[PDB]
Amino acid sequence: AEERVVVIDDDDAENSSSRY
Amino acid sequence: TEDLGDKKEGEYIKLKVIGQDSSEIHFKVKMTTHLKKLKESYAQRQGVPMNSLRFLFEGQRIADNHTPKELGMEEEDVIEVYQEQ
Ligand SMILES: [Zn+2]
Ligand SMILES: [Zn+2]
Ligand SMILES: [Zn+2]
Ligand SMILES: [Zn+2]
Repeated sequence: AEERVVVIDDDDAENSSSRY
Repeated sequence: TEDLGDKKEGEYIKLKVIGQDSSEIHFKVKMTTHLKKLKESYAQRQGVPMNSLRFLFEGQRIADNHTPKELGMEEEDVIEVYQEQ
């Protein structure tokens, strides 16, 4: 199993490294 | 503008959601986000109805309109997923 990070955008959910 | 909008709302915290089978998916959310969006995304990725699941934080039920701020959630906190009772 590989790491999975989903961005809940609420707002660009593409980049899961994002912090803003 | 979009970038300045984002930073006013603060940073994403990264939560870990642990399934019944001890698998893990991380979710990034802001402190004022309603957790329904996390519940729905998680349910969608597991192939099951959202209302078939209950989502707990330190054993507490997470409501649709709970926010991480309300819950006192912090970076690297865990959400557990169980079958609805
Ligand atoms: Zn991980
Ligand atoms: Zn934005
Ligand atoms: Zn972290
Ligand atoms: Zn904690």
